[PDB]
Amino acid sequence: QVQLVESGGGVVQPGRSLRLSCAASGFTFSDYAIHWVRQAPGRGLEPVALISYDGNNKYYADSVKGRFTISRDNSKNVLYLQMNSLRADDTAVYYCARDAEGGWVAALDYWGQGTLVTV
Amino acid sequence: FPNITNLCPFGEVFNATRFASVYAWNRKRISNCVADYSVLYNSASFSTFKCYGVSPTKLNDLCFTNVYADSFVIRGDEVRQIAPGQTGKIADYNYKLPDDFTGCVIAWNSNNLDSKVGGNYNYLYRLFRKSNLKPFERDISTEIYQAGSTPCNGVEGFNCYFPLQSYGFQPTNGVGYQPYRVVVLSFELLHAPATVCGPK
Amino acid sequence: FPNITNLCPFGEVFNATRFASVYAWNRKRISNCVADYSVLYNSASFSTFKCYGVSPTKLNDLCFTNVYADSFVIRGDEVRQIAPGQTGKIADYNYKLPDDFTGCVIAWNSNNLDSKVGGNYNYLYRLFRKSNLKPFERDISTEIYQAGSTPCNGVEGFNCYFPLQSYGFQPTNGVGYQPYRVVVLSFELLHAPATVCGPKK
Amino acid sequence: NITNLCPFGEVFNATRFASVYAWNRKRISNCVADYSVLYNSASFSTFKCYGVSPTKLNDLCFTNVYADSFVIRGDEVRQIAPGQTGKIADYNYKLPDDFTGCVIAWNSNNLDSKVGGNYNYLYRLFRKSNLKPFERDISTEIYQAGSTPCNGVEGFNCYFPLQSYGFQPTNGVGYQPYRVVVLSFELLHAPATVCGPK
Amino acid sequence: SALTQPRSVSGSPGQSVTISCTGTSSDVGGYNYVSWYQHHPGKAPKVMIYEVSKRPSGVPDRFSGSKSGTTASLTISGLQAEDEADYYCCSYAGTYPYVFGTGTKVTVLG
Ligand SMILES: *[C@@H]1O[C@H](CO)[C@@H](O[C@@H]2O[C@H](CO)[C@@H](O[C@@H]3O[C@H](CO[C@H]4O[C@H](CO)[C@@H](O)[C@H](O)[C@@H]4O)[C@@H](O)[C@H](O[C@H]4O[C@H](CO)[C@@H](O)[C@H](O)[C@@H]4O)[C@@H]3O)[C@H](O)[C@H]2NC(C)=O)[C@H](O)[C@H]1NC(C)=O
Ligand SMILES: *[C@@H]1O[C@H](CO)[C@@H](O[C@@H]2O[C@H](CO)[C@@H](O)[C@H](O)[C@H]2NC(C)=O)[C@H](O)[C@H]1NC(C)=O
Ligand SMILES: *[C@@H]1O[C@H](CO)[C@@H](O)[C@H](O)[C@H]1NC(C)=O
Repeated sequence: QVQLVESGGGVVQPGRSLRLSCAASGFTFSDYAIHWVRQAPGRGLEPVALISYDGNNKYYADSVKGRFTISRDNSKNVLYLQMNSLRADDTAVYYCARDAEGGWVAALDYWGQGTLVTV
Repeated sequence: FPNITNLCPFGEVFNATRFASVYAWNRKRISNCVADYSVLYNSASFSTFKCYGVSPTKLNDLCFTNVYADSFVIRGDEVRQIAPGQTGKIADYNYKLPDDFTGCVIAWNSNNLDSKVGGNYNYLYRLFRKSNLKPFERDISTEIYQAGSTPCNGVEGFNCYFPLQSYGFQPTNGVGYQPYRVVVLSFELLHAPATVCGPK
Repeated sequence: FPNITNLCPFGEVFNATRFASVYAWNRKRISNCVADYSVLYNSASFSTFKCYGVSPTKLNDLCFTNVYADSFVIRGDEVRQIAPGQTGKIADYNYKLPDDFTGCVIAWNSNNLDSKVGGNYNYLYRLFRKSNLKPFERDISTEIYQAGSTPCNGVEGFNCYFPLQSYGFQPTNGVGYQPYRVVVLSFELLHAPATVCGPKK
Repeated sequence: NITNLCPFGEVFNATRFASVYAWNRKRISNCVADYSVLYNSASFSTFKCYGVSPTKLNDLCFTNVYADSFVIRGDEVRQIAPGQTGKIADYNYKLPDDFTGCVIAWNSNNLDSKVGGNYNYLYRLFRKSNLKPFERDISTEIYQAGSTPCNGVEGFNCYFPLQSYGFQPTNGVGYQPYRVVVLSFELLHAPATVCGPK
Repeated sequence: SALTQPRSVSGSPGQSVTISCTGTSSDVGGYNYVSWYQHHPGKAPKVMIYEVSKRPSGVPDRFSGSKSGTTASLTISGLQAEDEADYYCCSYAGTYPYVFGTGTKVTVLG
């Protein structure tokens, strides 16, 4: 029974930093990549970060790269996203979704509930 | 026939979580048990179930002795190279099959377990070797390759390449570049009593 | 071996930016040079390297007399048609090999460098012909083929079609429809003074 | 000599070609078919085949030949082909992903499309799911659209799954009637029966 | 470089509807790894079509997908009130960070 949850965050002043934690259960966590996707109010979805199974590889969107960091702790079965220098455009709902990997190629199988962050 | 009845451990060698890389292809010896190759042949998962020296349907009857299983993972396109009298990079520097081979080769796509978004770099294959491998020989040693007419002792400088190169398996890595799990069963019929074969 | 020093121009024929269509496969005669097939044998980029009548490893020791490189581009799944004694749509209408072929066939995928978005129509292959081609014979005529009683002439009527047709290669094609570049090296062990020879001494 | 001379005339000429949804199905076997006459005739607007080349049909044999005929709209004649999708390709007549036959389609504006309006050829428009290859459906039950369970009465969100084509002579070549017949060849385990004239 | 999508589409229940998704060479026009998701309001989006045409397990057969040239198309037959939710077009470019399309909410007349 795959299940992903995220602690999320609330209100943050511009230029500060924030921490988001996503936990997973029901499957071998250190076997599937993870995507962080964003949806601003009144706008379409857009990926914001991607971390591989072991955390060696990192990928960020060109519009967010250089200020967002992503890490994963397999032992505790958790993953973390650190945000720095938050700007008004960053207010949105974040999803920590799982990657099909070698199943439904280039598809995101299961998504968490998501958490809203406002500046 | 023999009176033994314990089932052979085909499941754990075929369902193994991790397959060894080609240059260190995993070798296992099976004996003193009762095998059932009918289930293996019936399953449609195996894309390739080639066999030389014995028809697959006839396996359940013939009684062999001291069978061997060699398992590894390779690139999908070059799966053809695993065959007697076949020459090529993998067939030469990694795994060579003898011409007088009497056994089966079962190859099936494993893109759903061995290919991953980051890029599975845990699988390596030898790329340079002085001479082609002899049949059924494993060359695990790897220090340095010299291709510059200079005593390149221990530095990976110019004309100094690491013998092992890593694969780049990814879920979207085309179709011919997808990983394939290959297991070859090698038999033998010696001047000695049998120890493992099908039931009767 | 005879005292001859040179490098056979395999590089140009293998790296040429232009490969003629099947119905006009481009033929080059190579002689008076020292070919080193190993260099292309170990390239490890050829998806298919099938040698008939000659062992690829032994090639370096062979000493031929004439070499003929015939290059073209074929659909993916039809590469198998290029072989002695084979029959189909290309092995009998566009490029027929002799039964006693004594050369090698090198075929490799070229999807990235040939196919383009929206399809590529610069490659044409013959689709209808009156009789099957003889071995090593090329036909460039574009006469209208009438597949019916009506003897038409120069008009593409109901039963008169253009002999050639375009492959239409695009990147979004599964293996079997992607463009494959093919080169055939037809050797000849004729009892004549050897001109092309392997590097031994 | 040659005898039998398979009755392709009855299935091609005919007089009351069936509608698309209740598409007919004629079976031909134990006979000597002659496809040369069909191929040479120029009245057939379309003759594109799948697999066997049209010219090489004579020098071949099959266990059975199924001729499935109907009448459709010209603009959608393309829908009768493997892998295609659409109203006819989903709810009326879907060819198998792999096909080993031929399709013939020709305009029949003169025969059909009365001046007032044919209104005699109906095609299914609503359905719950898709059709498997070579699957008929004479079902005539009101199709539920929303959540209200249609108690067999036409009404809001309750549609009759048959809409009349209503062919007319001046509808234009795009919307004019087109008589279509698809021939499928079955080379089953039984001995080959239909063959060329030789 | 988000793929272009129609803003909104409409159709009465029962009638088929189509949604388009346009890209470029290093997009749906290149690799054939397009996917279509749905994002119901206040709910976790779920995949509806993957690998251009294939479908997940449990999704109705009504949904269908196709890809011609550089444009993908998602066709839904027999709409229902349950389909009142936006659909999203995702493609895999050369890099791993995927490129999504744009919001496309389907409206059913009532
Ligand atoms: C068509 O065009 C392509 C690209 O222009 C050519 O590609 C190269 O062709 C040469 C032909 O000799 C190939 O042969 C050898 O490959 C070796 C592989 O090295 C790889 O790894 C090193 C690591 O640093 C890279 O630097 C290197 O670029 C390769 O990617 C090379 O190391 C060899 O270089 C040697 O050159 C001379 C003589 O061989 C030596 O004295 C040097 O010391 C050096 O060791 C040599 O290049 C080569 O592999 C091909 N590379 C690629 C990427 O294709 C084709 O040759 C050309 N023609 C044809 C028919 O394809
Ligand atoms: C349908 O009927 C017409 C008229 O009866 C047939 O027309 C034949 O056409 C061929 C070729 O033009 C002529 O050689 C025949 O003489 C015509 N028949 C007659 C009776 O004159 C037509 O062949 C019929 N349909 C089919 C499929 O045969
Ligand atoms: C491997 O697992 C599959 C899972 O269905 C099973 O069917 C198969 O039998 C297993 N392998 C062997 C050799 O039995």
